[PDB]
Amino acid sequence: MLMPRRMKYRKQQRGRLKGATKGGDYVAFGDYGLVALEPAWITAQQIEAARVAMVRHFRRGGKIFIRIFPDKPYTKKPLEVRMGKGKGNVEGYVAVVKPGRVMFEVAGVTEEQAMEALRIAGHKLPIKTKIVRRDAYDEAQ
Amino acid sequence: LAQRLEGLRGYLDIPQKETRLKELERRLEDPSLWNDPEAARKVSQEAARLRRTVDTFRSLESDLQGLLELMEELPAEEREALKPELEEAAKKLDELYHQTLLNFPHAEKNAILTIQPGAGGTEACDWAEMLLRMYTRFAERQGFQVEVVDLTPGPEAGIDYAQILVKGENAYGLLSPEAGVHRLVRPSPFDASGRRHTSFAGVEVIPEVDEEVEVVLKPEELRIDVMRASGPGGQGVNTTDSAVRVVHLPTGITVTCQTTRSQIKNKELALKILKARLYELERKKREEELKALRGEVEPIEWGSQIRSYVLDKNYVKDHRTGLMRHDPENVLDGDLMDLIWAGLEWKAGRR
RNA sequence: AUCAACGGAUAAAAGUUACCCCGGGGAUAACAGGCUGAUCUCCCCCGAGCGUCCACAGCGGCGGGGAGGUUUGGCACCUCGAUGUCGGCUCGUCGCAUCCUGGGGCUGAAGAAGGUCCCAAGGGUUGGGCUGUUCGCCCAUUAAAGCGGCACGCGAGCUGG
RNA sequence: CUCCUAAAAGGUAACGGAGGCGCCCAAAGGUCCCCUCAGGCGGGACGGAAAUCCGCCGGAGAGCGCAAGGGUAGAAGGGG
RNA sequence: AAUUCUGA
RNA sequence: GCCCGGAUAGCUCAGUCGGUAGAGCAGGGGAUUGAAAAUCCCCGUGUCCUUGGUUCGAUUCCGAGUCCGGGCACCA
RNA sequence: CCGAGGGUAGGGCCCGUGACUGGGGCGAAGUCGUAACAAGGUAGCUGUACCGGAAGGUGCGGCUGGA
RNA sequence: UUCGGAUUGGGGUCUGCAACCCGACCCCAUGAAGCCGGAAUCGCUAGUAAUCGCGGAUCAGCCAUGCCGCGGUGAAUACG
RNA sequence: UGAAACUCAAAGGAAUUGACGGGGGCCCGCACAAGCGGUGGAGCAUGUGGUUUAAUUCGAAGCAACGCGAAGAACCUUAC
Ligand SMILES: [Mg+2]
Ligand SMILES: [Mg+2]
Ligand SMILES: [Mg+2]
Ligand SMILES: [Mg+2]
Ligand SMILES: [Mg+2]
Ligand SMILES: [Mg+2]
Ligand SMILES: [Mg+2]
Ligand SMILES: [Mg+2]
Ligand SMILES: [Mg+2]
Ligand SMILES: [Mg+2]
Ligand SMILES: [Mg+2]
Ligand SMILES: [Mg+2]
Ligand SMILES: [Mg+2]
Ligand SMILES: [Mg+2]
Ligand SMILES: [Mg+2]
Ligand SMILES: [Mg+2]
Ligand SMILES: [Mg+2]
Ligand SMILES: [Mg+2]
Ligand SMILES: [Mg+2]
Ligand SMILES: [Mg+2]
Ligand SMILES: [Mg+2]
Ligand SMILES: [Mg+2]
Ligand SMILES: [Mg+2]
Ligand SMILES: [Mg+2]
Ligand SMILES: [Mg+2]
Ligand SMILES: [Mg+2]
Ligand SMILES: [Mg+2]
Ligand SMILES: [Mg+2]
Ligand SMILES: [Mg+2]
Ligand SMILES: [Mg+2]
Ligand SMILES: [Mg+2]
Ligand SMILES: [Mg+2]
Ligand SMILES: [Mg+2]
Ligand SMILES: [Mg+2]
Ligand SMILES: [Mg+2]
Ligand SMILES: [Mg+2]
Ligand SMILES: [Mg+2]
Ligand SMILES: [Mg+2]
Ligand SMILES: [Mg+2]
Ligand SMILES: [Mg+2]
Ligand SMILES: [Mg+2]
Ligand SMILES: [Mg+2]
Ligand SMILES: [Mg+2]
Ligand SMILES: [Mg+2]
Ligand SMILES: [Mg+2]
Ligand SMILES: [Mg+2]
Ligand SMILES: [Mg+2]
Ligand SMILES: [Mg+2]
Ligand SMILES: [Mg+2]
Ligand SMILES: [Mg+2]
Ligand SMILES: [Mg+2]
Ligand SMILES: [Mg+2]
Ligand SMILES: [Mg+2]
Ligand SMILES: [Mg+2]
Ligand SMILES: [Mg+2]
Ligand SMILES: [Mg+2]
Ligand SMILES: [Mg+2]
Ligand SMILES: [Mg+2]
Ligand SMILES: [Mg+2]
Ligand SMILES: [Mg+2]
Ligand SMILES: [Mg+2]
Ligand SMILES: [Mg+2]
Ligand SMILES: [Mg+2]
Ligand SMILES: [Mg+2]
Ligand SMILES: [Mg+2]
Ligand SMILES: [Mg+2]
Ligand SMILES: [Mg+2]
Ligand SMILES: [Mg+2]
Ligand SMILES: [Mg+2]
Ligand SMILES: [Mg+2]
Repeated sequence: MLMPRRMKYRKQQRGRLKGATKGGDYVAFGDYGLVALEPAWITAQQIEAARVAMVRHFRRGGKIFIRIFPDKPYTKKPLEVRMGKGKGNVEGYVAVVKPGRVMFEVAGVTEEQAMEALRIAGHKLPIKTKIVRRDAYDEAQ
Repeated sequence: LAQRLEGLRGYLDIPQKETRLKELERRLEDPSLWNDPEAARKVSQEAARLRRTVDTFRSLESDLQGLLELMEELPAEEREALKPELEEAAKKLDELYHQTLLNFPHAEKNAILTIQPGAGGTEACDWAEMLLRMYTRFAERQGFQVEVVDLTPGPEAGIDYAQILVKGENAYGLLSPEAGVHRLVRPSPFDASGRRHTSFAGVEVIPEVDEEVEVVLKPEELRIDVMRASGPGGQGVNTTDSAVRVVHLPTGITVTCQTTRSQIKNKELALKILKARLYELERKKREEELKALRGEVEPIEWGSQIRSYVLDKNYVKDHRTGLMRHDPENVLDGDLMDLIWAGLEWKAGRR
């Protein structure tokens, strides 16, 4: 679950994934966060299936920040149909994700529960992730 | 009701069984398999609570004129110290007595009465309509949201069918003993010479339960084979596993399909049928359950009544218990809280 | 001029062929192989939660990673101056992802019985009823009545339902 | 015909993504002279949350017969 | 070209 | 799966160039009846399936969606 | 030779039983209409024929237990 | 409408211990629906119908426009 | 030609007395017809069904119950 409620075009091209995030490399919300190491399209089903994995772990606790949003229509041709005859129909939605992107980040919880509620979510993702805590980049002087 | 409640509860019986609990309780006979322990203290509390019952009785019995001094002395405190233990008492007096009755499965649900006119043709169709206004007004003034499901205003007079929702707590537990046959004796307002005939009716009552409809089947719940279809097709039909076969292991019901040449679309049509034929076994058992919730009685003919009503001899004899009031008119308009309790007492007695 | 099949064959025109024919094509489908592995089969990660108690005796929500090349597909690479197509019969042989039998760890293993995973093909893996059937269901057994690959092995070996 | 695909000239395929055209105006055309929007905020009989008024602020987000795009008030827009 | 009226 | 045709009052169904909305039935209030039917006056309620758009305005004209109705799915 | 009896083959009668099906009796209340009894609201009934949800209808001839 | 007097505001008299529910009157101000009534449907044959006013019982008062009486004016039509 | 199981306390003939007939003959009543004035419509009074309520006390139910018990409900009455 988690898809846009609009967009000007129902289907869009596959595009390409050339490394290094366009932004969202620093953690600007919570205490600890989760960052992607390898490029990939994360699915709506995955984002969610990790957001809950997160809460459920530390039930009735902090606040979770999801910083990636599946706004790319993913398509697929029906089964047993042959090539051509127009573009497949929408399957679900994905979010583009390149190396360095801080996807998630938790707030208001112990590092004990952070570096765990994340370790679990990580297993729900199609890629390799790494955990981080606020450091170098901060918005100040 | 108030003065009588005690007796019919095991008033003298329970206070003897009570110590039978603690009886086998003590002496931990190799307390292996856990069994009575659960219903050990809970069944116990029931016991010494017959004292809290005789305390709220005594505090409410020593209360009969527990205001004879308040009829002579209004301002004080030595007379307002047991009272904060007397207001709460007239409360449990009702509690420990109606929380001993409604003490069964699912009663707190919203009920659903149904009225079908028994024998007596048109009379019964009318007497039915009256039995309708009754519970309605009752449940109405009783603080219960009443929703009208059906109302089929029969041929000449009265109705043929009626079904209504009883929105509230313990609504079912209340309007439950009502479930059954209700006879009516009075000269037939319909008959020519206003002669005296008897009328019969049926009043079923059930708890509101099912609201949704889910019938999803896990993969392991079934089995899917695939073989070469039988029929026309030359090389095709001969070298392809177009023919599918879904089998639902639990029910044993199986479905096969070689409709189209696609193993795939055939699985589809297959399950499509399988489901359909699974809900049918789902609704066949979905009603052999809820229908056994109507009772095992009520032929709705003569001699089946469980409480008659007369008007040319003003009274209402409840055959079930034996009770007989002399105000049919009052009963048929609300007055029920009397025979409802008793109705239960009679019933809950055997459980 | 809906010559709109829009650079517009005649002013003027639809079907059928299993009764068919010739010229061509592996430039192009149906079989088999090939490449791919969505589908399929098997395996694994995470650990919500079930299991009276206890995440892992037996289970595994949401999600995630693979393997194999049995199935349904995608593609259209050899073959259209021909690679005979289902099932049965006969003859087998190889795999292991083991149905028996031999070993072994767990168990929610008292014992006898089981369950689950590990090791291990040496050898075994029945007779019938129905259907062309493969597949299935059933009868009667058994230690067990395994699942596959061999052009879904085998028609210059047979059958031809 | 309009955009994208199309890799910053032009061009560029696919039974790729998404829409329009087979008309229309005697003024919706020439020219000369004037005029300037949509909105938002307050004020106002009937008055919606836009009818017509008044006042500030509004550089173009309005308008341009119909699709899209480019263009455009220093007019292609509005009026005579 | 105009029905029906149960059952003490 | 493809291609047609649908959805409008409680049921069965009309309707328009884009502003409107209906019939028969059921149903409510009256009338004859001893009391029902029949019959006789009086009645009304609808996003015109959903969700987009065009328009100044959409039941209506286009995109899409859901449910139902038809017709095809052939050579191997 | 005959022979109780046993076996073999085909018949006849009766009893029991059978998915389903035919119509019947009964059943203090259903649904449909109202055929017959009063010119029963087309007088009725009758043998037969055809027809129809159902009583019933209609045709031909017969009777009056009707006018 | 100088028709019709509902409803309502305001001011008062009286009975009763007491009139908010719930009294009858009085006066100022309001002045509504109603332009002769669908399907239907009632009474009366002569001092009757129609029409006008008075009395009594009840009873403190009074929700009487009711009921029971009294007289004043005084019709139409009846084939069958 | 021609049974049975089962089931009912009757089935049935004639003739009485009535009631009834969309049978007949004869005959009455404001029954129709002839005619006049109303009701159903409107506002108000009152009775009742109904609903409501703590209670809205009870009875009357076609004609022959509904301005009927009530020829007088503020508390009395008055039964709720
Ligand atoms: Mg949101
Ligand atoms: Mg690079
Ligand atoms: Mg019924
Ligand atoms: Mg029904
Ligand atoms: Mg064929
Ligand atoms: Mg094939
Ligand atoms: Mg030409
Ligand atoms: Mg042409
Ligand atoms: Mg061309
Ligand atoms: Mg041509
Ligand atoms: Mg042939
Ligand atoms: Mg030939
Ligand atoms: Mg031939
Ligand atoms: Mg030839
Ligand atoms: Mg040839
Ligand atoms: Mg080729
Ligand atoms: Mg080639
Ligand atoms: Mg192939
Ligand atoms: Mg080959
Ligand atoms: Mg999973
Ligand atoms: Mg292969
Ligand atoms: Mg293949
Ligand atoms: Mg190629
Ligand atoms: Mg070939
Ligand atoms: Mg050759
Ligand atoms: Mg050859
Ligand atoms: Mg192994
Ligand atoms: Mg053992
Ligand atoms: Mg065999
Ligand atoms: Mg055979
Ligand atoms: Mg083999
Ligand atoms: Mg083969
Ligand atoms: Mg053959
Ligand atoms: Mg042959
Ligand atoms: Mg370019
Ligand atoms: Mg370029
Ligand atoms: Mg403005
Ligand atoms: Mg306005
Ligand atoms: Mg110009
Ligand atoms: Mg000009
Ligand atoms: Mg008729
Ligand atoms: Mg009937
Ligand atoms: Mg009768
Ligand atoms: Mg409809
Ligand atoms: Mg209109
Ligand atoms: Mg109509
Ligand atoms: Mg009506
Ligand atoms: Mg009526
Ligand atoms: Mg209407
Ligand atoms: Mg012999
Ligand atoms: Mg027999
Ligand atoms: Mg007959
Ligand atoms: Mg008849
Ligand atoms: Mg007749
Ligand atoms: Mg008739
Ligand atoms: Mg005949
Ligand atoms: Mg006929
Ligand atoms: Mg005749
Ligand atoms: Mg007053
Ligand atoms: Mg008049
Ligand atoms: Mg008048
Ligand atoms: Mg004889
Ligand atoms: Mg006789
Ligand atoms: Mg006569
Ligand atoms: Mg007279
Ligand atoms: Mg009136
Ligand atoms: Mg009495
Ligand atoms: Mg009353
Ligand atoms: Mg009075
Ligand atoms: Mg009193």
